[PDB]
Order: sequence, then C-alpha cells, then structure tokens
Amino acid sequence: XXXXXXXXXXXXXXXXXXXXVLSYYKVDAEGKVTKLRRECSNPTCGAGVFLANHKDRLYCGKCHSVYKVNA
Amino acid sequence: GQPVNDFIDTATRHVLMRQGVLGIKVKIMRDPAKSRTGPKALPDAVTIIEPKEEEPILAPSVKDY
RNA sequence: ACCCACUCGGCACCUUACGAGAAAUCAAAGUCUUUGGGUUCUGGGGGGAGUAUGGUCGCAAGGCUGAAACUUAAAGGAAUUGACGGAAGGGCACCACCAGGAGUGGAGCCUGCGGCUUAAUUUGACUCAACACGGGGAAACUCACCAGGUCCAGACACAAUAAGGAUUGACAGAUUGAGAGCUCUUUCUUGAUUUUGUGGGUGGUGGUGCAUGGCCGUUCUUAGUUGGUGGAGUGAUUUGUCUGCUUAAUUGCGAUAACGAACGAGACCUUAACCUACUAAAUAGUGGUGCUAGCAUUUGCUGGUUAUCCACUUCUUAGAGGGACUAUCGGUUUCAAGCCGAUGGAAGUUUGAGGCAAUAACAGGUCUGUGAUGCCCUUAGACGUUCUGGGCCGCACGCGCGCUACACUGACGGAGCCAGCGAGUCUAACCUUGGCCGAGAGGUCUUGGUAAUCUUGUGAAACUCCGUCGUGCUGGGGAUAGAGCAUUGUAAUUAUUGCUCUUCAACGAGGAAUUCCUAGUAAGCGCAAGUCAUCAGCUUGCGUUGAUUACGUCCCUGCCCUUUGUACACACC
Ligand SMILES: [Mg+2]
Ligand SMILES: [Mg+2]
Ligand SMILES: [Mg+2]
Ligand SMILES: [Mg+2]
Ligand SMILES: [Mg+2]
Ligand SMILES: [Mg+2]
Ligand SMILES: [Mg+2]
Ligand SMILES: [Mg+2]
Ligand SMILES: [Mg+2]
Ligand SMILES: [Mg+2]
Ligand SMILES: [Mg+2]
Ligand SMILES: [Mg+2]
Ligand SMILES: [Mg+2]
Ligand SMILES: [Mg+2]
Ligand SMILES: [Mg+2]
Ligand SMILES: [Mg+2]
Ligand SMILES: [Mg+2]
Ligand SMILES: [Mg+2]
Ligand SMILES: [Mg+2]
Ligand SMILES: [Mg+2]
Ligand SMILES: [Mg+2]
Ligand SMILES: [Mg+2]
Ligand SMILES: [Mg+2]
Ligand SMILES: [Mg+2]
Ligand SMILES: [Mg+2]
Ligand SMILES: [Mg+2]
Ligand SMILES: [Mg+2]
Ligand SMILES: [Mg+2]
Ligand SMILES: [Mg+2]
Ligand SMILES: [Mg+2]
Ligand SMILES: [Mg+2]
Ligand SMILES: [Mg+2]
Ligand SMILES: [Mg+2]
Ligand SMILES: [Mg+2]
Ligand SMILES: [Mg+2]
Ligand SMILES: [Mg+2]
Ligand SMILES: [Mg+2]
Ligand SMILES: [Mg+2]
Ligand SMILES: [Mg+2]
Ligand SMILES: [Mg+2]
Ligand SMILES: [Mg+2]
Ligand SMILES: [Mg+2]
Ligand SMILES: [Mg+2]
Ligand SMILES: [Mg+2]
Ligand SMILES: [Mg+2]
Ligand SMILES: [Mg+2]
Ligand SMILES: [Mg+2]
Ligand SMILES: [Mg+2]
Ligand SMILES: [Mg+2]
Ligand SMILES: [Mg+2]
Ligand SMILES: [Mg+2]
Ligand SMILES: [Mg+2]
Ligand SMILES: [Mg+2]
Ligand SMILES: [Mg+2]
Ligand SMILES: [Mg+2]
Ligand SMILES: [Mg+2]
Ligand SMILES: [Mg+2]
Ligand SMILES: [Zn+2]
Repeated sequence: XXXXXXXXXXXXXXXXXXXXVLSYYKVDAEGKVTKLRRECSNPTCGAGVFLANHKDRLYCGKCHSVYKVNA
Repeated sequence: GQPVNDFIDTATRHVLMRQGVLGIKVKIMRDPAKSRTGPKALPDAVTIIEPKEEEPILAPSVKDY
C-alpha cells in the first residue's frame, strides 16, 4: 500500500486524576459535621452532589454538565 | 421448456468446509403420470388406443324388442 | 497376327480366410503348448554408443571387428478415442456477402476508455465475448481516493489495578473547520458497567476470480448426447449416430448389420392476432326513454345530464371454450420426406415475437451484491467507523457509444389534432385535475386517487392545413459566453435542473475505413418505466408515420462438419 509517515506527536487520553477525595466536609470537636462546598438545587441531583469551585464558576458535575449556579 | 416448470424441482446449496466451499446442486424429476393437479404426461406423449379384433360377417338379420 | 481350351514356369493384382498375429495385416507372416523336414545368420530393457581400446584394410575420407564404468523405469510397437493443424471436400448466417436502406468514420456538444495532470483525480473490465458496461445519471451521502478531526461498536477467558475508588461524564476558557471536554487548565461528577496486559476474537469496497460457492457471459443465430437387444473387435472401441435428399433442427425420407428408444431440437409455456357463439359488468360501453341547450324547423341535426328508469354485450374487460392441421386444388421432387404456386382463410416465413433449454468446455467476468466463503493482510498513530472539506467532472491530445445539424420532402408562425406500454400518498406528503396570480419558469388556494373509479381520452411527437421567409453560413445551425429570474436540496462556487433577453462558432453530406437491417420490418417520431430530493443526450419497453431492396450465393469474413496427419492427451498457451 504505502505504510506510515508522521510529522510526529501522538495524541494521549485522560486519567480521572487521583485524589483520596471526599475529605471535603468538616466535623468539629465531637461530633458535629458541616459541609464544605455547596450542593445542587436540581431535582435530579438530590443535594448529595456538589458544585465544583472554579472562578465565577460554581458547577454541577452530576448534571453531566447541566447548569451554572454562580455565587 | 414448460415441462421444466411442471416436473423438475432444483436446489442449490453452499456447503462451507475447512478448505473452501462446495456447491451442491440437486435436481429431481417427478413421475408426471402421478401429476395429480396439472398435466398427467409430457407434451411429447402420444398414446394410440388399441383397436380390437373383429369377428365380422354374419349375413344381415335383425333383433326385435 | 488374331480368338477359345489346356499346361509348365514368370512379374503382379483380385476375393476369401479353414489358419496366424499385439494389432496393422499375412497364400505366408499358414500347416506352433496337439510345441521337431534341412540348414545359415542376428537379437535378449533404455541410454552410455557403434563411443573407448587393440587388431586389420585404406592415399585419404573411412570400412570390418568392437567393449566397460556409469546412468536410468521405462524407452518401444500396433490400434482407440479425443484435441489440434499455416492439408483436402463439403455445408450454415445480413453479429457473412449479394441487391439495397439508414448510417457511423468529417463538425459542435454529450457520454465511457486511454493518456497527461493531480493532495487525490477510488476501481474493475481491453478482439468478437472491455469503452451509455459494473444497472456506474458521484454536489453531502453513495465512496472505495485525498487534507485533516472523533469513536470502539476491542465478544469472551485469565491476570493486574482497585472501594481509601476499576472507571465515566462536563459547564467556561484555551484549543478547533466546528456549540468535539480531541487535548489542556480548573475540580465536580460517576461506582466496578470499565481500564492495562496477554490469549482470543471482531470488522474491513484490503489482497488473491490463478484458492472457492453462487450467479453470469462465451462456444451456440449451435445440433448435439446416451443406453437396451442384435452385428464387428482379444481389447480400449465400433455399428446404431450413414453416400444422398430434405429441414430452422441427429427435422425427416431414404439407404442400410441393424432394430427399437430416451436427454437435447420439437412438444410445452407466455404475449400478439380471429369468434354478432358461452358466462357477465355504475370501476367498460352501446341503443330507448325521460330532464334539457343550440341550429332548423316538416320529421331532423349536434350536445348536456356516474343513476331518472328500461333493455342490450357489437365495441372494452377476462374466464371457459372453439380455431390451423402448411387445409383444398395443382405443379415439382427418387413421385419419399419435402418444396413451390393458386384458392379459401383472423391467421399458412417454426403463424409473428419471446420464455424454458442437454453433454462438454474457459484458469471469460464477479471476493466491489450478499452476515456466501478458504487463505493472506490489517485491527486503536485502524485498511473498523463516523464527522468537516476536496476528489471521481481535473485538460496539449489518441479511441468508442451517442445527441443535434448542414435546410426549401425545410425552419418559423398560426390552426388542425391522433397513441400504446407504465406509475402513483400510511401511519405519509406520491400521481395531481380544477380556480386565481405570473411573459416564462413557477407560485397559491382548493381538489380527485391506495386506482378499469382520480391524474388520464396521459388532446405525445413526427404528421395535416393556411400563412411568413426565398437560397443568401439565410429566418439553416445553435456551440461558446454575458446579464437577470425561479425550482430540488442542510448545501448549487467547479456554474443540478427550469425560464428570459443577448452573444450566433464549427458544420455547404463528411478520406481510409466500418456498424445495422428483410415487413407493420428499416428509418423517422415521440411517450412511460428504471435510476430519481434535484439531474437522460443512457437503458428497458411502448405505440404513431411507414418505404426502397433480396427471398439468392459461397466472393469476403466467421463457424460447424467429414476425410486426413500427429511424437500432442496439462491436449498447439
Ligand atoms: Mg469532593
Ligand atoms: Mg422447446
Ligand atoms: Mg479378420
Ligand atoms: Mg487361413
Ligand atoms: Mg492362387
Ligand atoms: Mg540391451
Ligand atoms: Mg561413454
Ligand atoms: Mg588401433
Ligand atoms: Mg581403424
Ligand atoms: Mg594412392
Ligand atoms: Mg560391428
Ligand atoms: Mg573402432
Ligand atoms: Mg544397464
Ligand atoms: Mg488418431
Ligand atoms: Mg452490400
Ligand atoms: Mg456509405
Ligand atoms: Mg478502490
Ligand atoms: Mg460472438
Ligand atoms: Mg465524506
Ligand atoms: Mg463519539
Ligand atoms: Mg485484548
Ligand atoms: Mg492478538
Ligand atoms: Mg466485505
Ligand atoms: Mg475464472
Ligand atoms: Mg467461479
Ligand atoms: Mg485482478
Ligand atoms: Mg438471421
Ligand atoms: Mg457421425
Ligand atoms: Mg455413441
Ligand atoms: Mg437450432
Ligand atoms: Mg314530422
Ligand atoms: Mg319534430
Ligand atoms: Mg363481446
Ligand atoms: Mg389469399
Ligand atoms: Mg404462439
Ligand atoms: Mg460474488
Ligand atoms: Mg475478503
Ligand atoms: Mg448490490
Ligand atoms: Mg447467497
Ligand atoms: Mg480496509
Ligand atoms: Mg466516472
Ligand atoms: Mg477506447
Ligand atoms: Mg455498448
Ligand atoms: Mg409546424
Ligand atoms: Mg411578472
Ligand atoms: Mg385526499
Ligand atoms: Mg388510452
Ligand atoms: Mg453557408
Ligand atoms: Mg433556428
Ligand atoms: Mg457547483
Ligand atoms: Mg472539479
Ligand atoms: Mg444565422
Ligand atoms: Mg450523407
Ligand atoms: Mg447528479
Ligand atoms: Mg425519466
Ligand atoms: Mg447508465
Ligand atoms: Mg504418417
Ligand atoms: Zn445539578
């Protein structure tokens, strides 16, 4: 046929990063628990799901993307 | 010809083997005498009914009833 | 000299074959396993090789005598059946010719093929039997090619990672052709579905039609193939299956060691023709009647009225029948099969035209129709797939099929005005009448039809008639090109198609060559169907108008058949 070429640089993938995560939540001196990061007022996401903290940006990942709550 | 439609069944079948494939081709010609619902013979066939020896003569005479 | 009969001994031929032989053949090649008349010579698988060597003869060239090593499974004879020939004799045919028709080959464009060009211009096929072919009319798709971007739709098994998360997704920005979380930033989400690895799969319009199936084309517009009992032969085989005649035909007659048969041809089937006979019909139509228009008026003539009723089946439809068997008569022939002419006939060229179609062959074409398939390749930086964009249309030019022309048997313009084969919309937008608007293309409002019901009598085109033009590249011809308007489509640029104005090329009948054709045929002419969102200069069918010329032959070509040769049989590649 022909075989091969490449001006180079192959494309990669993704990782789902790492993170021992949900440390986010904080409980005081025995044993009251206060949530850090605020949750979602979409009926689909019964307020377990949180909003990621960027800039302007607070965002529901559970809603696969859906919705832009901003505080 | 037409008798083909009437009297022969055919089938082709592809038989897939380890090496390649073979073609089986079967042809059956059925007794037309037995036809049942169609023509009982080939268009070819021409039977003559076989007469009968006659013992003629017997000078006139007539029967009455 | 000549004729007849006989007889010795010659050169030969004929027919037989009791007899011989592996056969071809042989009055010897007979009198041979029932093996002996006399005698002489030579051979003992093929090659090596009539070679080496010695002897001998010769002027020479050479003659006579004449080994082995080694190699090798056959070489060889006769006959049989095939195949094949640049041998001979016959035949068949408008993919041959004769007599001719209409052309192509010259021109413009259309369209395939080569070639060149190209990022790519995807590819198969190259005499008939490749090139308007792959149903191949490609804007996306199709699509295979090119520039680039996603995705896994990587079954299953084992192992590994790993609930402290195996893995999944994404808002905005960056990026990107892109409102692709492709990747990146950032940091939520998801929860054992995946990820990684090996093994194994899977897809592929990737390769192989020289690995296959199936299908198809070609031989073939052909006429050939086989078995029973008999005859011949040791046998493979042959005769039957043939000199002739005849047919479209191994179709028949006839001849005959053959007789009588089967596949194939024929029969059969389909379609086109004929039925005042049969059965019928508001989804076909006719006559009467009513309701009614117009013109004459003296009855009349020409229409309207899917039901106002009555009757019919000529025309239309499709079931069942009938019909033709080359009939009658006559010529001709071996007085056979047949062929010819005349009359009759709807029909007498296999009635016309098709469908089916034996045995065998080809390295014909097709792996790019198939979830038909072997093997090879490839498989996540994919040859899987999808998305964006380009390409198959690229243009010094060679070849093929075509369309339109060169005008006056014509173009233009009024007017006349007649087909047949088709096809059309359900969970959808197909065939479209009618009304309006619009120069046109088209638009818009309604409408009938899943159909013998509506489109549609598809009022098709050639054609007919009355005019204009008047032989002038002319008002023949309409290539090329400019501007504008609409239609299909998400998309029209490289211009899908349609319309209007304008531009007005070559082409003045086409060299060598070459295609096709015998009656409703040729040629002219349109239409419907396929393809189809849109696009026919293509195909497949259809009807309309409708001739000239053969009704013969073997000259060309092609092919079948005998006879003949063969050292071929994988068969003259
Ligand atoms: Mg968190
Ligand atoms: Mg037949
Ligand atoms: Mg003999
Ligand atoms: Mg003898
Ligand atoms: Mg004698
Ligand atoms: Mg020897
Ligand atoms: Mg030697
Ligand atoms: Mg010597
Ligand atoms: Mg010597
Ligand atoms: Mg001398
Ligand atoms: Mg010697
Ligand atoms: Mg010697
Ligand atoms: Mg030897
Ligand atoms: Mg021979
Ligand atoms: Mg001629
Ligand atoms: Mg000519
Ligand atoms: Mg290709
Ligand atoms: Mg041919
Ligand atoms: Mg594409
Ligand atoms: Mg995707
Ligand atoms: Mg794997
Ligand atoms: Mg593997
Ligand atoms: Mg495939
Ligand atoms: Mg082949
Ligand atoms: Mg094949
Ligand atoms: Mg090939
Ligand atoms: Mg012919
Ligand atoms: Mg013969
Ligand atoms: Mg035979
Ligand atoms: Mg024939
Ligand atoms: Mg009157
Ligand atoms: Mg009156
Ligand atoms: Mg009738
Ligand atoms: Mg007559
Ligand atoms: Mg017929
Ligand atoms: Mg195939
Ligand atoms: Mg394959
Ligand atoms: Mg296909
Ligand atoms: Mg199949
Ligand atoms: Mg591939
Ligand atoms: Mg093309
Ligand atoms: Mg060519
Ligand atoms: Mg052609
Ligand atoms: Mg006219
Ligand atoms: Mg207007
Ligand atoms: Mg309707
Ligand atoms: Mg009609
Ligand atoms: Mg002129
Ligand atoms: Mg003109
Ligand atoms: Mg364009
Ligand atoms: Mg282009
Ligand atoms: Mg002019
Ligand atoms: Mg001419
Ligand atoms: Mg197109
Ligand atoms: Mg069409
Ligand atoms: Mg085509
Ligand atoms: Mg010889
Ligand atoms: Zn949410």
